Amino acid sequence: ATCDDGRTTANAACCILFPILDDIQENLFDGAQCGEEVHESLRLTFHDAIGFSPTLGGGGADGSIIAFDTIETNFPANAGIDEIVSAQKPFVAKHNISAGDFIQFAGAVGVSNCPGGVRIPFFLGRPDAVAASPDHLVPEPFDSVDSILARMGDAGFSPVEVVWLLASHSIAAADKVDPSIPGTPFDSTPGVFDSQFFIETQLKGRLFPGTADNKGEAQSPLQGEIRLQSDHLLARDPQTACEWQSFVNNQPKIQNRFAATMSKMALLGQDKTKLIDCSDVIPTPPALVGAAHLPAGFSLSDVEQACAATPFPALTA
Ligand code: HEM
Ligand SMILES: [Ca+2]
Ligand SMILES: [Ca+2]
Repeated sequence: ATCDDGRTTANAACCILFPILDDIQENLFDGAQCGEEVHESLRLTFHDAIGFSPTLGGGGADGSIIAFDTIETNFPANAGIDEIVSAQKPFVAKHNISAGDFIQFAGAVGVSNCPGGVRIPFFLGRPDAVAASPDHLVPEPFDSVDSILARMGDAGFSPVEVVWLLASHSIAAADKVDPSIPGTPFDSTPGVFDSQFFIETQLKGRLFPGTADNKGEAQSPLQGEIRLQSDHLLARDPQTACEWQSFVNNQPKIQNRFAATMSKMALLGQDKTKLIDCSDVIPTPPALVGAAHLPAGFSLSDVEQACAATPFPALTA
């Protein structure tokens, strides 16, 4: 189909997305940058979608975190999410897509601005949310591996798929974990969707980048980096460690797994056969240019190798 401005998409119902695309690139993502707003919108896709529990309810990826923000932003795990909820809500009011569609569309458009990134499959037509998420469904950085895996498992994600989704932390920072140092990233390249997160989490903890007593925070291997206790443990746990290491210097696998598992997450609570495929509306991400590396001056002796099956790859630094 050819839309009114002459841009093309496989399914005509998708044409309504193009003015929305233009609006968010300019006015949500500050001229299509891979910065804070993109990172925040990617975090939002998960805090919306993970509100899904067979036994308790919640409609998963349904826009409930905006529609019922009064409720959901009261949950402690949603700390700091109010900012991006407030930024996104006028876009939803202005345009004519559901909040659930908008959150996933904005997260996919956002990721597409990041070098190394992917086009996450995107489906149009989610109905408005009809219920708030139950409380206590969002993993916390101070939860054990067992508890995180059980929560993620309850929502339909195997332990490997939890590792796959956590590629998100390659383009990510913390403001609330240590409020003395807001915007400290999880990896050395928060504007690049790459394997640095999986490399650098495997390093020995050395210091705290701000204060030393924060709940959910592990020692970081670098002054300019923050480490979550959850990432620290998952990189090291027998359940997830070999999969975590499998991503190191393996950008093709990161791309494939992250796109597929993000699509599954975007569709929690939904039925893709009732929706319209609009994946071709997502912009083409830039590619990587620079090779995966240990931080300069670090070596293999700094890595806490946790995969018995396979030695940590030999990377230069
Ligand atoms: C599975 C267990 C997870 C835990 C314990 C966890 C924990 C966290 C924490 C503590 C922060 C920092 C919040 C702050 O202090 O500002 C964060 C940020 C972030 N999270 Fe995760 N997360 C998990 C999974 C995910 C998943 C599955 C996604 C996929 C979309 C994701 C995407 C992000 C992104 C992109 C940020 C950066 C936000 C920003 O820079 O504005 N996380 N997460
Ligand atoms: Ca939801
Ligand atoms: Ca990165």
